Amino acid sequence: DAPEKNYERTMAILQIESEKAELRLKELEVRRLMRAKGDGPWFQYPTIDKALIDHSPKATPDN
Amino acid sequence: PGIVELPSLEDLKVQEVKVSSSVLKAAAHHYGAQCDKPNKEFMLCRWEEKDPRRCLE
Repeated sequence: DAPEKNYERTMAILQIESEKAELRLKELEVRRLMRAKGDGPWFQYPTIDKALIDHSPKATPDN
Repeated sequence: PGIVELPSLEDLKVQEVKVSSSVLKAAAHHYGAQCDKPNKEFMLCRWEEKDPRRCLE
């Protein structure tokens, strides 16, 4: 292979791997922030569905 | 937390219906026929306010 081919192929390889490395560091930072704060789509541990609540007038009024 | 607000003992004074339960149960059908409107105003206020302090009148 030519030095041109090896050179520019090395540049493409280095671009792809540097971009994957930056995305891995961002993935770690996103995971840390979403576990700490809990406002992302991840770490959403379930709560009680409020569709289960009965809203009818009950037997006694004070409720 | 906050202080609970209660009505005075003057606001809880009313002429009670001092009869027995058989006197009420004997009269209950005509009582439900005749005393409809204040009773249902009270029970509507009682299920909507959910507070016996807003229902004393």
